[PDB]
Amino acid sequence: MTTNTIMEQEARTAPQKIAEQLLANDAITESLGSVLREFKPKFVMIVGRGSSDHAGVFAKYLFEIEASIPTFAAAPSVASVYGKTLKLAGGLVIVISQSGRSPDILAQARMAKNAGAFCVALVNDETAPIKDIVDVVIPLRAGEEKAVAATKSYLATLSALLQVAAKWTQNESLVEAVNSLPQALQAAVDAEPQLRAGSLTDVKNLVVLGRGFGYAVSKEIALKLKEVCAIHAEAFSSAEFLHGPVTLVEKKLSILDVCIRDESYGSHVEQIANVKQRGANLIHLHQTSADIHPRIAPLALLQRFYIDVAAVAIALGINPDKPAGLKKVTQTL
Amino acid sequence: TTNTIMEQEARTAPQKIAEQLLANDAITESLGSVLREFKPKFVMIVGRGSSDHAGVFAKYLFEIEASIPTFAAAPSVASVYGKTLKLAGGLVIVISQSGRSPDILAQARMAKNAGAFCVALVNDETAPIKDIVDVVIPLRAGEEKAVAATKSYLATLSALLQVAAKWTQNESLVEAVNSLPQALQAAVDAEPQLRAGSLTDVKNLVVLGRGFGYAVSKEIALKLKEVCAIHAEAFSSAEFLHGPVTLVEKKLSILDVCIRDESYGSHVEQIANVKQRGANLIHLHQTSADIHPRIAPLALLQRFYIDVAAVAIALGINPDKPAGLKKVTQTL
Ligand SMILES: N[C@@H](CO)[C@@H](O)[C@H](O)[C@H](O)COP(=O)(O)O
Ligand SMILES: N[C@@H](CO)[C@@H](O)[C@H](O)[C@H](O)COP(=O)(O)O
Ligand SMILES: N[C@@H](CO)[C@@H](O)[C@H](O)[C@H](O)COP(=O)(O)O
Ligand SMILES: N[C@@H](CO)[C@@H](O)[C@H](O)[C@H](O)COP(=O)(O)O
Ligand SMILES: [Mg+2]
Ligand SMILES: [Mg+2]
Repeated sequence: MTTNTIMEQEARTAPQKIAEQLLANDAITESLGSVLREFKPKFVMIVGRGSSDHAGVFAKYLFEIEASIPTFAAAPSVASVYGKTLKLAGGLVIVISQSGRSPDILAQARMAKNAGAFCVALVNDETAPIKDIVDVVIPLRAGEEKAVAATKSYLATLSALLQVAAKWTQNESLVEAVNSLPQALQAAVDAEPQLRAGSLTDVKNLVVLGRGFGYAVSKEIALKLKEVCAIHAEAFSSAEFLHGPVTLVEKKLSILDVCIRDESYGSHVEQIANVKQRGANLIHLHQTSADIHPRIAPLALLQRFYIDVAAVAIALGINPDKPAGLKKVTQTL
Repeated sequence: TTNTIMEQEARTAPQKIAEQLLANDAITESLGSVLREFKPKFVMIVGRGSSDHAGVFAKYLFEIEASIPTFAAAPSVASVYGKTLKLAGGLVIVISQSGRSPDILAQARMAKNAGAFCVALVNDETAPIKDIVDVVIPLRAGEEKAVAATKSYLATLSALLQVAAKWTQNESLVEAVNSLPQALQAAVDAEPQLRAGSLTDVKNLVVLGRGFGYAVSKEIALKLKEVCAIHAEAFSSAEFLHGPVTLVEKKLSILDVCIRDESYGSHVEQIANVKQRGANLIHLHQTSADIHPRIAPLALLQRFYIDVAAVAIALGINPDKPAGLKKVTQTL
């Protein structure tokens, strides 16, 4: 252990907290799976903000590939600004929020409920008012997240999503992934650090490249780089990065590679090799063990990153548990 | 007033779109009736680059005017993971200027096999996409020779607006579409809004917008990277306060996309907040305050394309052939 930050401490508790969540939520997720197999959602909409939006992106890849059901993030403004009600009959809406207090999220949830959608909430604060809007609540059980930059609550969200998907689809491979998840996270905590501040010193802008599930995690990494290091980081698809943004490479760009060993490995590696040939300076992040389930590695890579980024934060003089001008509960419309 | 191909193409947009809307009236009328019969449960937009940002615009357009959930597809599910989805009863719109990238043809194929209704907004009418989808809506922008798209993006948004007008039959959208050419020409004739001096020595900036303004902010950020080599990133003014605002405690350059629609009040309040937190702001307003609110973003973008070609040339970048970029990019 290096920094004395609340963030690192919370990150290191994530594996046990996730184990406890899967135990406590096995029954509720079994029942949600049985409800969903009968209901047959036409689509899945994800309401979030912050790291809960990035979690929504992960859920998109998860449910499209494992459940074959189109999944997307909602745009709060349609409800909260334009006062519009969408046609959501027969759709599944999942509200994601550690705090469950933001007005625009609560407005979207309420509108979705009024539209006849089935509404599921992944919440960490059981006392949040979201519980009075949604149909079923799945508690994240991460306990209170005191640092401003989320760690344990994000991992708890992805595990809840994975567990819901495992129970719903009953794909035994996904079931195996969720069952192995606590051990893969613990292994990730115990591995050697992967990211160090020295690689980032004098870097004010960055591009994070990933593919598929790796892209979903990349969105969260760029946020933490912005949130706790004041580095303008941006997440891209390694496929979509070559449709315009690669010109930034020619201006000496610093790219962080989220290499996840799932079925998008060969394409991602080939795209990264192309970008390398185009002259970029690459920092490679990877899952900590090559003996992890392809669906669980995204989370293993994130565990290591959260611990190592707390130290990069402290090294750059930023306090990751109280970043400048930020709050744990952020409220917008 | 540079002699770049980008600027020449950008300045033809009002006339090209005027011809397009008339030429596409019959096909969009029929598509409208078909969609009113079909009753799509959702809309899925397949694109990459400026065709994705156009997809974001389509999301706001169809959700607010048609109450139908709209979202961008993830190509990789089909192309990299080889997975298919259940799209029976859904509308799929493939948007692509070239219509040739393998990742979008793969997604289009999978969507068609899943029973989705497939519409293509394409500029090359001799492109593979026409052999997959159920209907092609020609963008009619003419040949786009510069690498950074201008007329073809506005033509995409005009086609989307016309399709929405025909489907919903909302009298307001009909008035907006009829007024579109005049608003684009007015935007071209207006005073420049973005000047190179504001960008000198700026390597990274954030474009903040809300609703339709956000959809256009994504395109603006893309053009700033592709054409000024500036690491620009677009955010919702609501979503910026959930993390990235820490970047404002460092001196950070923010481009304000200010649309006068239902979003105006909240967005302005967010822009004022970031200003108080010390950001350095460059304001991009609509060029006329009597333009229809649903076509205001196109007028602002129209002005931006002309201004940004000159910013590029002033920044020493050739906007017609950016460093290491082709007009047709294929990634799978
Ligand atoms: N604290 C930030 C994450 O590190 C922030 O982006 C946060 O996730 C956002 O405000 C959403 O919070 P919620 O999940 O409690 O709704
Ligand atoms: N889908 C995300 C972008 O990739 C998200 O930031 C999105 O822009 C946001 O949901 C928009 O919210 P708004 O409509 O309330 O601005
Ligand atoms: N929705 C967009 C991001 O805001 C889009 O660029 C997206 O990231 C892309 O379509 C993902 O492509 P992939 O599934 O092939 O990685
Ligand atoms: N030409 C670029 C935009 O100016 C690029 O981002 C482009 O939009 C992308 O490669 C997709 O091309 P398409 O629209 O022809 O499919
Ligand atoms: Mg495309
Ligand atoms: Mg927005």
